[PDB]
Amino acid sequence: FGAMFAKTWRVHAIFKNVKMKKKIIKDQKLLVIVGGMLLIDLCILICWQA
Amino acid sequence: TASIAQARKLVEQLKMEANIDRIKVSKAAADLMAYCEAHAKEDPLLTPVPASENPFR
Amino acid sequence: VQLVESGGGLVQPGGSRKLSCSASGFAFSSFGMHWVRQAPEKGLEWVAYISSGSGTIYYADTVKGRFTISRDDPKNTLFLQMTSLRSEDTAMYYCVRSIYYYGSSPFDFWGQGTTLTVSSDIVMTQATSSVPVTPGESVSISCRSSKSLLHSNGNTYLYWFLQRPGQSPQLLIYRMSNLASGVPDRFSGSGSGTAFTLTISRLEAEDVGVYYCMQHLEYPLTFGAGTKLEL
Amino acid sequence: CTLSAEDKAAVERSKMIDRNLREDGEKAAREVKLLLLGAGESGKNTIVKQMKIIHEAGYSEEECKQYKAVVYSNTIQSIIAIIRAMGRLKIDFGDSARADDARQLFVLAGAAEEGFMTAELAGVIKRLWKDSGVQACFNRSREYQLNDSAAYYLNDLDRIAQPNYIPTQQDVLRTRVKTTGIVETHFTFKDLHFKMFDVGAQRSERKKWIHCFEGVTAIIFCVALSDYDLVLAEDEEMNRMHASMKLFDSICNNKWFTDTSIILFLNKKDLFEEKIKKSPLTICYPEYAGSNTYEEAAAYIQCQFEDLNKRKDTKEIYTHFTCSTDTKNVQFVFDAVTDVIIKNNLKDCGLF
Amino acid sequence: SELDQLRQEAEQLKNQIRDARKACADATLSQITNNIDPVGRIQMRTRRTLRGHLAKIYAMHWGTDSRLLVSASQDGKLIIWDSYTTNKVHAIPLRSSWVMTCAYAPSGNYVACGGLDNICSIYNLKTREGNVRVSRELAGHTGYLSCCRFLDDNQIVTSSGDTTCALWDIETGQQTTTFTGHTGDVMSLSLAPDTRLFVSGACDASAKLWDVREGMCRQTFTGHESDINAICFFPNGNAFATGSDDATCRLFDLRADQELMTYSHDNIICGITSVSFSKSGRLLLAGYDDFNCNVWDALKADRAGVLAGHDNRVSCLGVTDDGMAVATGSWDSFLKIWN
Repeated sequence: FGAMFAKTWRVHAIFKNVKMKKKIIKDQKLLVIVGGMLLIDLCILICWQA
Repeated sequence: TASIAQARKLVEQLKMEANIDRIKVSKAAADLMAYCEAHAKEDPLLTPVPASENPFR
Repeated sequence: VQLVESGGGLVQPGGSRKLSCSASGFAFSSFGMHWVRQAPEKGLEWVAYISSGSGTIYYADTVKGRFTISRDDPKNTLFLQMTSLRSEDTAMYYCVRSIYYYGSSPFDFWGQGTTLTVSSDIVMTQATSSVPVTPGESVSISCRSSKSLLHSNGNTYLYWFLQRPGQSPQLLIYRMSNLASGVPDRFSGSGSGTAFTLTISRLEAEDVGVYYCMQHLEYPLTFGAGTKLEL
Repeated sequence: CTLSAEDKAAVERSKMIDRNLREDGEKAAREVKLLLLGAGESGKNTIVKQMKIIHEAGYSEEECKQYKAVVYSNTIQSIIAIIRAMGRLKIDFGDSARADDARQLFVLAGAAEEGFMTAELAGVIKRLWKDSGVQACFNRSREYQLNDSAAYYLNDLDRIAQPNYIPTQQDVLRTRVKTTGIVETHFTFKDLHFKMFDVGAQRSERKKWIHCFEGVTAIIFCVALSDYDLVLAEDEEMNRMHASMKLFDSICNNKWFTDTSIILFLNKKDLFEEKIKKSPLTICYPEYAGSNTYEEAAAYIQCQFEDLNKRKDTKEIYTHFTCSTDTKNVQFVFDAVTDVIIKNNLKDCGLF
Repeated sequence: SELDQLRQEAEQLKNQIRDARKACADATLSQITNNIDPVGRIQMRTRRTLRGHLAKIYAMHWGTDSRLLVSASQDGKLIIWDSYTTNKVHAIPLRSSWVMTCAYAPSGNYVACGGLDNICSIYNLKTREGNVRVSRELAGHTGYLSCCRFLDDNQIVTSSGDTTCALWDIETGQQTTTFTGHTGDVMSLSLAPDTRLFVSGACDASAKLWDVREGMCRQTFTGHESDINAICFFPNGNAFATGSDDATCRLFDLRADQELMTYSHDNIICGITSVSFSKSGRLLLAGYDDFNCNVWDALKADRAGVLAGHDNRVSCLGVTDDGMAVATGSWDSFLKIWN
């Protein structure tokens, strides 16, 4: 679900503002926030297991 | 006529260049080789240097 | 390039006051500022520093908690707000301009001085404090540090200043060998480690005054007492 | 942890410079860069004039602020120009007052700082202009390389001496009329900025200087459809249609611009349509083998230009048929380049 | 008849020059350097990457302290770099973003910037106010400025797309010498380690040796098949090398008055954008439009290495005064300091 939501969040950004046509960021920006969400659930789950 | 005046300037330039000192190319090559050898050790790009010497380490 | 500071006067112990400095003639917002205050019995003492940007501020430990420094670029005005003032705070306060980058001159322009009257690390040392000199003679003076002033980057951070009677200090020499703009080539210096010297080839009437040396290696900044090169 | 007190301050300076560059870059991004190429007297003005016909896109409010900045810059140039012009003469004149030299020093000191307009220095140019000696030396001074607009720098002292400026078009024309090199037109459309670079009389090598402009959003190319029956004046054996095609072929296939969009505007479509019924395209395209009907003549010419593209699978060519009485002519390019930019950024990410 | 007679004289003079040069070609370099030890495999690596430009880089120049660089890109700003700490010391806004060239004054007090506006702007960096301002606008050229180099304080030489070079007196703001005789637009300048002598190249497949004080061309060098893109001196000041759109770099010698060497390979079809020598003159560097820079053995014309890393066309190349490091730049908007 985080991959789905990032895939659609990119679309939100590009369409809303073209003031700047460029800086799409490609693939690299995305794997970052999905890893952020995996990191937060990983920390909550590891503190639970601890 | 401008074409004639311009042709005259060209001939005058050629007359100068046609009358200059020249040397054999074999000597010019020897002089360039000697320069490269004389300064061979002053060129860090051909002679590697240690990190303590390279300001960019 | 001019820096004038006004807003002094006499206060009672425990009170507060605000000093300001009006700048003109230079890119005010690109420069940092120091406050340095001079007590008649002590000489120059560093008070506070504000970065040319924001967010980086240092105070001398003797004023920390009582002094506040701020800058308002839209009005080319520097401020100093002081509270809980004590008799020890009585001094002539100068606004000092400084800019830092490779090859800069960190203490080039000094203001004229505002008097504050209150009713009622690395230590630099010097010898003699008063060498008699006659115009036309050479002069050699020196001072010492409690700490080595040589950084691993190859630079030494020792500055020499001259203050004449009735004038604010002016910079002569920074980083051992570099002269400030307008400084005659009569002045030079050298040294290593913790001991450094200043040389004058010929003592001219314009050279008579009190010489200071200070370090700018680490904070806080400090000054030597000053050597008076009078006849 | 290894830096000196000064080294750390130097790093803060560098970071603040990066901050200012980043802010500048964001501001920099909005304008669309358009490069205008093509044959002389080709109906290019119709494209430009139409953009200029409405005038909605006038000096912007923000642009007006820049103009206030432009006026300050030109006003400083004006006051130094007059005290400099009278101090570099081949023949000197006597001043009306010995005080004028002190005024010159004040102007030169203020101009050296080059900050903003000072009312006292604005007083100097007003007095120097009235002084008959300063005006009298003009006839000799003007022998040098002066700006043709230089008369405005001085003559406008009445208004540019006022601290609160009201900007006008002359305030930027002072430097625009120089017409040196490529000259761009700055305009806006629906809160987008544009700069269209008008290339004319370049000479030299047609394609050598330009390479530098790789990355331009689109190249604008114009052809006048109704002029298909005219022979090129420079070379009486060549029809103008073939000269435009040779330029298109040599520009659109330039290795410097491999996928750079091209927007082709075919002008005078109404005069064209009312002429092909009298003069078949065979006047300029003897190989033409169609009827005298718009859907065939207009499609043939469009096809002939499209067949000049050697990178059909990479560079998209846009075609629009224009006339002097329309509003789609200006809206087309507005939307077309916006779509090109979106197509480009989608290509960059690889989504497309 | 008068025009043809001058053509007849020109034809004989040109043949006499060619014959005089051919009579001096008593050996080829392939017969002379045959038994020199090779330079071997040279592997240069990036030590600094300088980031900040937002546009294609067009100009880059070393300062005389071997520490500072000035660069310019189409974003309309100059940056003064501290190469040791990747710090920005100055950022100078331009009134026109279309920049082609810049120069670092040998004294460090000024820099030059020029371009499509045909005006060379001289900036004062060593100011008291803290900002950087234009001291002079050297207007008077009728074409783009492809190159400018300082000779001394208040003395600069400029190229122009109007095919004429000029020597400017900056303090007075006037031209003192004009150098006419080029056929094509002037593409680049190079100064000898002697301010009285320099060479230039132009879009006419010919390089010319100019006398700064006399204003005369003393030698003309040919052999290129296409326009000259870059020129530089051999470190000894008695020779120079050029690059061109024909993807061949050529080495000329002033006193031999002829070409000595060519540098090419069957698998190179890419143009040359920049050339320089290393401090010893033994390594010849060249940047190409194929994104890479190569390393040539200046005495053998063998390949010694490749400097790969840029993702777009190489626009700038040069070596610091002490030969310690090489800086390059490209259309990808990064600068790299090698070794």
